[PDB]
Amino acid sequence: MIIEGDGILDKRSEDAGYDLLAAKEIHLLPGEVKVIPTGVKLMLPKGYWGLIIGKSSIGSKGLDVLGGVIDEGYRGEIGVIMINVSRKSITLMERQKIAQLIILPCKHEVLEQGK
Amino acid sequence: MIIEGDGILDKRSEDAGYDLLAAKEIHLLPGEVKVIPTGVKLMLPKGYWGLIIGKSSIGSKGLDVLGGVIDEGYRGEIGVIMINVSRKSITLMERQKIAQLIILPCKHEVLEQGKV
Amino acid sequence: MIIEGDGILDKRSEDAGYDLLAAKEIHLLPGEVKVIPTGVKLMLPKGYWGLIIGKSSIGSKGLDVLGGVIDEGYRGEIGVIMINVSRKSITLMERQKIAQLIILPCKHEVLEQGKV
Ligand SMILES: O=c1ccn([C@H]2CC(O)[C@@H](COP(=O)(O)OP(=O)(O)OP(=O)(O)O)O2)c(=O)[nH]1
Ligand SMILES: O=c1ccn([C@H]2CC(O)[C@@H](COP(=O)(O)OP(=O)(O)OP(=O)(O)O)O2)c(=O)[nH]1
Repeated sequence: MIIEGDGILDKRSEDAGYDLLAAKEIHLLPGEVKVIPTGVKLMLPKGYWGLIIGKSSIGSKGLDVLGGVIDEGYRGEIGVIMINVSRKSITLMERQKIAQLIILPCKHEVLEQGK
Repeated sequence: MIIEGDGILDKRSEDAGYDLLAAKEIHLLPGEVKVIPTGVKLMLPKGYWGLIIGKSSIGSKGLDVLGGVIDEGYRGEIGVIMINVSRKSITLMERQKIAQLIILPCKHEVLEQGKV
Repeated sequence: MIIEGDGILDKRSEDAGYDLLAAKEIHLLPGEVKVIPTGVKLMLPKGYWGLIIGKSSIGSKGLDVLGGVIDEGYRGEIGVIMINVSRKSITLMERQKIAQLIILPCKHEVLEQGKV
């Protein structure tokens, strides 16, 4: 798969997703929502989409990653929407692992107004 | 796919899911959970289920979608289980986009007890 | 597929996923995140992975069910991670339905630096 940036890591065959990395250091206040930049651009194979889903490691810190859909056509850089549901401030360091990207098949069917 | 209603917009070949519009106005308080009607019913093809995932514009506001699994065997009105995990109350408007539905493939297996 | 435990129930061919039950009774103090044990091990068919999607009703009950990805190679016990987002202690009881597990396809490729 074609990519652009160093904010994503290869994965073993047994692994379902690629690790996404924070492009820069981030500080999330309590309850704050932030779109964290990864510095990566993707060229997803034709017929697939990328699912952004959290990693148990940062989830265990009171950080909820809000499910992200990466479209096949999307050509900008990937961003991870994250919320600090905890009651204190949290810091994500540069290049720290923050989420995963999973490539799933996509089915395109036109819509019909039947019954 | 056969659909009924107008709370779901068609999509492009480069798109992953079909947007889902709020059938009515919704006001969620901080930490409140409400199911949001879409007024859309549909027939999922054979061998596929429908996954409801939020759109980045609502996600970026602290709204998250809970249990968005639409079963192959389900013909009722689709409803979006939205929770406001932000620190303040937000209002979603009528016909405002609220989530996406991505048709994914079903994988049926029989569960067999055994050593793993 | 091969399972080892009691925390999982078979499904209808029209059902997208298998229900997960709470292994033991769990106390979640306010603002506490806890890996809810299920007591089941899996042997996911080759090429697939397991998607854990929280059960709507327990997200209303003041709990948030985090990142649920079971890798093809994972041979341990399945746990469901959750955070207590309310002002009171919430006790999850044994054999309580806490989530769903859906087997989905997985694409594997080498990452190549190019231009998009
Ligand atoms: O977690 C996410 C979600 C989205 N994106 C990007 C990539 C992608 O496919 C594109 C479009 O997201 P989308 O169209 O859902 O969100 P929107 O802001 O609600 O869009 P609009 O009304 O134009 O559909 O946004 C991310 O990087 N991360
Ligand atoms: O809801 C979940 C999420 C993960 N797991 C397990 C099973 C599985 O495939 C393995 C790995 O989780 P993961 O690798 O995401 O978390 P991490 O702690 O951040 O790991 P690392 O960077 O080493 O991968 O963790 C569960 O049982 N339930």
